[PDB]
Amino acid sequence: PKRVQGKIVIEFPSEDIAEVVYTSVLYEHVSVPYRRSRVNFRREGRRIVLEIEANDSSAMRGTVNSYLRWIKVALDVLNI
Amino acid sequence: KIRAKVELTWEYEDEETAKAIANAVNVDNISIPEKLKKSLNLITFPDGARVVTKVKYEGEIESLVVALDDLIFAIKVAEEVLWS
Repeated sequence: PKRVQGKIVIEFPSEDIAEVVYTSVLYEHVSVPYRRSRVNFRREGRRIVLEIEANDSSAMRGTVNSYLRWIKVALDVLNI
Repeated sequence: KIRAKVELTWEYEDEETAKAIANAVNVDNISIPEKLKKSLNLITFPDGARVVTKVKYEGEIESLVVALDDLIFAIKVAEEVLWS
């Protein structure tokens, strides 16, 4: 499946939500000892920029799943 | 809730595998349901030897998370059949 490049951009309603979600997803990314395949991501204002570079489809599905679901949890709690 | 511009690219050997997969995903694939297909702009297509996927989303991440989870899974079952 050669290389699996993937770019995800998520624009959040506030500049604060983007920080809170970044800060919570960061702490995971900074850990995540098992390294499925490279995922450098940064916060650009209200937006979050994710840039996965994976080895197979399982690695892609896994990375994308984790990172967006972490965003989901962060957003869920953030609006409770 | 959110706006989401997503772009996935999958490198392959030849031009015919990229196509075999993009056809396998675009036509009669069941991993992604019709409701999610009819939700936001999902575009799967070959580009020589890579199978480019682009999505433009607006809504809650729940539907986004699932749409991609389902699509990469759909490419996965596609490579799994091709290479058997």
